[PDB]
Amino acid sequence: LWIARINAAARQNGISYSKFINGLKKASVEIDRKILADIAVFDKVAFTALVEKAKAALA
Amino acid sequence: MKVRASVKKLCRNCKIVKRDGVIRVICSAEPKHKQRQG
Amino acid sequence: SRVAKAPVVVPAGVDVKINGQVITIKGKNGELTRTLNDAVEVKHADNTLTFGPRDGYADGWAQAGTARALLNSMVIGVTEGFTKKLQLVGVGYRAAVKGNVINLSLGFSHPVDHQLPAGITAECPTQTEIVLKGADKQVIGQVAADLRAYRRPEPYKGKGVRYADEVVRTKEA
Amino acid sequence: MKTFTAKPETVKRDWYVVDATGKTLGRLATELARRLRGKHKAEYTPHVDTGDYIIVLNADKVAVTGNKRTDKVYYHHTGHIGGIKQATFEEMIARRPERVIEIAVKGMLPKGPLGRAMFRKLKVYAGNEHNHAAQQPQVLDI
Amino acid sequence: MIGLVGKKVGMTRIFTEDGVSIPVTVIEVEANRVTQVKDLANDGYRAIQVTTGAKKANRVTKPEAGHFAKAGVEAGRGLWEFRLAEGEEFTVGQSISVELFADVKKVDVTGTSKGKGFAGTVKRWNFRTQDATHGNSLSHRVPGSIGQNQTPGKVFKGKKMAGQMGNERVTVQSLDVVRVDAERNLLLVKGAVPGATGSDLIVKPAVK
RNA sequence: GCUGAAAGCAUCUAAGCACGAAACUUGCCCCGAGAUGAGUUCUCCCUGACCCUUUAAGGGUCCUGAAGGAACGUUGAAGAC
RNA sequence: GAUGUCGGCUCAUCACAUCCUGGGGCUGAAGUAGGUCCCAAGGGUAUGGCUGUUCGCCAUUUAAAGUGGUACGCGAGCUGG
RNA sequence: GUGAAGAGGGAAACAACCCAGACCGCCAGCUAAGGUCCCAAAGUCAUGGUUAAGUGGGAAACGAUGUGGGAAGGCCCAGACAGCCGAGUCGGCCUGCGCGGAAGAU
Repeated sequence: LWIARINAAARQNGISYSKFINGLKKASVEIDRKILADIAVFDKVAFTALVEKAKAALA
Repeated sequence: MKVRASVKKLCRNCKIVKRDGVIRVICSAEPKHKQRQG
Repeated sequence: SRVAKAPVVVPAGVDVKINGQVITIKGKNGELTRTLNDAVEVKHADNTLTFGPRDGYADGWAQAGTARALLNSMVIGVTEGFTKKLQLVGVGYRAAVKGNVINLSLGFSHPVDHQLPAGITAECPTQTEIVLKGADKQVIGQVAADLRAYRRPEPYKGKGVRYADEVVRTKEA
Repeated sequence: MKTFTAKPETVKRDWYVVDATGKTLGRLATELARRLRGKHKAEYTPHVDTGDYIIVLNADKVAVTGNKRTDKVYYHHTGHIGGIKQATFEEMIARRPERVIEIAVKGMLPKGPLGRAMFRKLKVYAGNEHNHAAQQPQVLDI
Repeated sequence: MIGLVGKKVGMTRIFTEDGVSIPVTVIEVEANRVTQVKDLANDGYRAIQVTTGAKKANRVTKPEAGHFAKAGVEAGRGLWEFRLAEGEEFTVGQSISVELFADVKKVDVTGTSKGKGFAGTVKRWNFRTQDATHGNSLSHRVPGSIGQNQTPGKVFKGKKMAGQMGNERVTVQSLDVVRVDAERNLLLVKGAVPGATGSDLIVKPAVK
């Protein structure tokens, strides 16, 4: 369930689940999927910040 | 018509054609040479 | 290819119009319109039409050849025309013409009437000869075949309806 | 803490309108089913309905590849002994153009009461007009 | 075209001057009054509704009374509908009489058949009877076998069994018209038609 | 079968056009909106006052009882009931 | 610590490797009648003498008297040769 | 070697096949076999080729100018191959993917 929700949230900012996870791994963030889904549902500014961090790491 | 798994040229006036996925032999001299593969 | 590499001359007294793939030709004997396949490009320079393949299709040259032949036939027919001849063999067989209807008597117990389409004329020199005139090659051929279909030539005597220049083989009992 | 779960008494839903002219049947049906089920929202919940209402226009102008216009066969059985019947894609388009898209989408949805309730939010027409102007649908490009 | 609604009277015969007897059925056809006209814009098809007969006032409800009063006709004993072909027209309040069949040759007749109640297989479906002697044990008019075995292990839909017979709709096709009498409101056809004495019949021009 | 290239000829086919069977879809007869996707058309009937609270598709008292239906009786060429 | 079994009667349902009717190609196919191969499952496809017989021989009919699967269909449906 | 006397994941359902040997609890993470359009978790990812048969998603001897790749030969601007002038034409060998042979009973 957590993974499905994270996919839905990431494709709205313009990336897919696999690339997003790879970017977080390369940026050295260690937040887990439970907390990521919580933030995806209850706080969207922070999720956009995280997605930008992942994109910058992948660039 | 002759229905066979082996169709060949039987004289010098025979021609081999392919129509709608089927191989056929047509002759302008002998009506007995008409063949159809099936 | 080798047939698509020979331009078609457009003699004096005929008119051509091209819109995308729809081509129209007019002349002293009538008018004819056609739509070409979406792989051929046709160009009118000064006095001839040239045919070639587009880019992105795997069978351009065959389509070009077909288009060349079709347009050549169109040009010929819009000035000169096309004619066909039919002959009748047998005892009691006969034909006649009224308006655009051909009446045939061919040994049946009921009459046979054939209605010609638009653009084809028929005449009967003798009681056992038919001559068709027109401007469309395919239509003339189809009408001739339909007329022949009623009674095909038989192998033992040769009776029936035949083309003027057809060789009909025969065999013995 | 415990994970969030949606509640059917408070869920938002929107109205969309789509055109089907010159589109591939399966590649349209995938998106239609995805949005009917509601997999594009972060509030997705397996046992709740969180989808949208979709209108489809011009259903008799869908496209297929290959020789499928003459070779795709639909079967069914009547319940009497010997009663097996079949139709072709062309005959279906001539008689009942909406059933093509309807069957295609129905095959891709969950089997059960919830899926049967999901199917009720799809509205298919064979032309270019509809009578749902009071719901103010938005144009969706797929 | 359109048809009429009639009542079955009985059966008799007609003698011709050259010595032939013709069995006939007598139908009483009174005036048919137009009550409603249905068109494409409002309803979606083209038809007329008609009534015939009489009914006592104390057995007509208010809805029926209003429906009749709108058209301006009296109360009959029923309402029937007929479809219209292209090029036909009628107006509310019009009356149609038996002279509509003046130049018709064959008709089709529809009615309700007589009732026979619960029936068996010998009578309902023409099953054969088993032997009356030679050791038979309580199985004289019984149906026999009704299936095969473990494959398929059931009974097929549509099997022939016992049950209700009669009392349903039936049509008879292409009956000759022997006479049309307008003064006495009579139509004489040749043959037999479904129903009993005193029943309602629908008569139409032949379709084949 | 007609017109026609790939393959300067030929070819019913690759692009186009025409015929062809008691088999398929209709045309004939019967059922059919529980078709939960529960459809359409015509006609008929109902036009009163108060209270309470936790205030809402809320509970109660008095006055009123239409259109129509059911029940009972005499019954049917309708019926096991 | 039980799955009743040969033929016959009553009642059927499916496949096509087609007995009749429908559409075609070749013939050492003049006509009428024939031989061989391709398409086609809508409908229809005997009564008697002998024998427990399925078969089979015989007498007289018919457009024709098809070949197979269904616990060698069918005994909580019949008979008991 | 496994089952017998062995649970978990995969092969649609499938003791004996593939991965892997369950002391108890957790709404933490990484991988194996197998997979990433929807039923149903994860690439409608990137570059270069082949197939037109729904081949992929049943089956042989044999038959055929289907369509890609390769190494060699014969004839020809001295005019060749086709038909009645002007640029090529003929037949064998090896090889990748497809086409016919292909008829059954709820």
